Amino acid sequence: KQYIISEELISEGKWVKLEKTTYMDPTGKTRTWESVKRTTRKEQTADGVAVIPVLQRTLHYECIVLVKQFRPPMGGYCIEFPAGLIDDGETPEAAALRELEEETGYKGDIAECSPAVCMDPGLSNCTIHIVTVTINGDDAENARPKPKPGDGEFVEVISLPKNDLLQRLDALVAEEHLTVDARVYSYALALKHA
Amino acid sequence: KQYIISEELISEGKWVKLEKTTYMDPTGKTRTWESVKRTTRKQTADGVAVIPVLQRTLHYECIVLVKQFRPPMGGYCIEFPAGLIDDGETPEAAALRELEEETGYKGDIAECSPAVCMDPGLSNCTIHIVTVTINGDDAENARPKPKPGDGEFVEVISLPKNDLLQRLDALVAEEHLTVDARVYSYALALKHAN
Ligand SMILES: Cc1cccc(Nc2ncnc3c2cnn3C)c1
Ligand SMILES: Cc1cccc(Nc2ncnc3c2cnn3C)c1
Ligand SMILES: [Cl-]
Ligand SMILES: [Mg+2]
Ligand SMILES: [Mg+2]
Ligand SMILES: [Mg+2]
Ligand SMILES: [Mg+2]
Repeated sequence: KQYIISEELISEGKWVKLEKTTYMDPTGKTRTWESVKRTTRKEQTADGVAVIPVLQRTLHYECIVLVKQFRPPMGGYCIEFPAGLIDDGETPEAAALRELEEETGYKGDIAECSPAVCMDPGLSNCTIHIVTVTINGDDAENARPKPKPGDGEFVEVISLPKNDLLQRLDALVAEEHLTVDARVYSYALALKHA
Repeated sequence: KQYIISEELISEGKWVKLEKTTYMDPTGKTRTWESVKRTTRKQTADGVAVIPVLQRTLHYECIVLVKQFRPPMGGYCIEFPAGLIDDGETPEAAALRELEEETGYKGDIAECSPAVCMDPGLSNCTIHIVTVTINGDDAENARPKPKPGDGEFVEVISLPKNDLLQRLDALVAEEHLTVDARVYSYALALKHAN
C-alpha cells in the first residue's frame, strides 16, 4: 500500500543529512516525516556492521567481547558490540573481521551474517549487518591481542561471560555512568530468556 | 577523560535536530562530531520497546512483533512494538499502553531495562526495553483490539520464540521486509544460548 512520494533535503553535513519525506498513507492521504540519513552510504548493502564476537577457549566459559568508547552524540561512554561503517567495495564479512581486529585485537572466524537490519527505523534509514564471529582464544594470534584503533578512535575492550551477560552488564551500569547499547541489551535479555 | 565542550545547532525540525558537537579527545585534542537528537525528549528515555512474550497453553510461546511502513526506511519493517514515552508517563506504563495500541494485547510487566542507546555513533536516542508476558488464554486477549492513533497503520506478527531467527530470515527472503536490529539481536541470542 504505502510508498515514498518525495525526499527533500533539509540540511546536509559531512556525515549526516536531514530530509523531509513525503509518503502515501494506506488510506490514500499524503503525509510527511523527518528522516535522518548518513551521507557515506554508496553501494553497500548497509551502512555498517556490528560484530557479535564469541570468544572460545578451552576450559573457559564463552565470552561475548564488547567495546566501551566515548560517543559524542550521547555525551558519554557506551558499551556496544564492536562496529564500524563498511568501506566502499568492502564485504560485510570483511568489514566485520577488520573492525573486530581494529577495535579489539582479536582475529575472528566468520560464523554467520545477517541481512541488512535497521538501526532506528522511525528516525533514520541506517542499517547494519550483524556478523557473528567466533574467536579461537587458544590460538597464539589471540593471546595478548592489542587494539589497532584508527586516528581519533579510542576503545576499551570488555569481555563478559555469555552465561551471565545481563547481570554483568547490570553490574557495570551500577558502578559507573555508562549506557549499554540496545542491541547488546536485547542479546543479553534473550540469553536469559532462552 | 573525554567530554563535550559545546553543541552547535545545525538544523531543527519539528521532530529531529542535527547538531555539531565539539568534544575533547583523550589526547587533549579538540574534535567534532555530527549528532542527531529528537526534539521531543524531557523522561528517562525517548521511547520504549516491548518484548511481548505471548503465552498460550499447549502452544509454542510466541514473540509478538509489528510490521509498519517506515518513511525513513522507504519500506516496511518488522519491530518490537514501540513508541515514544508521553510526558509524565512511566516506562512501564508506556510499554503497556503501546503494546495495547499496536497489538490489542494486554500484558504484564516482567522486567524493564535501564535507558539503552539506539545508535550512539549517530544519535542520543534512547529507549527502555520492557519484557512483558501476555496470558493469551485470558478473555481480554481473545480477540485483541488494536487501538492505534491517527496515521499509525500496524500489522501484528507473532512468531514462535523457539524458532524466531529462522522465521525472521524467511520473512526477509520472501516478503522484502527489513527486520529491526534489536529484534534480530534477540533472535540470535535465543539460538546462541547454551
Ligand atoms: C503517530 C504520529 C502521527 C502523525 C505524525 C507523526 N510523526 C512522527 N512521529 C515520530 N517521529 C517522527 C514523526 C515525523 N518525523 N519523525 C522523526 C506520528
Ligand atoms: C574514525 C573517525 C576519524 C575521524 C572522524 C570520524 N567521524 C565520524 N564517524 C562516524 N559517524 C560520524 C562521524 C562524525 N559525525 N558522525 C555522525 C571518524
Ligand atoms: Cl520472559
Ligand atoms: Mg567502531
Ligand atoms: Mg572502528
Ligand atoms: Mg510505534
Ligand atoms: Mg503508538
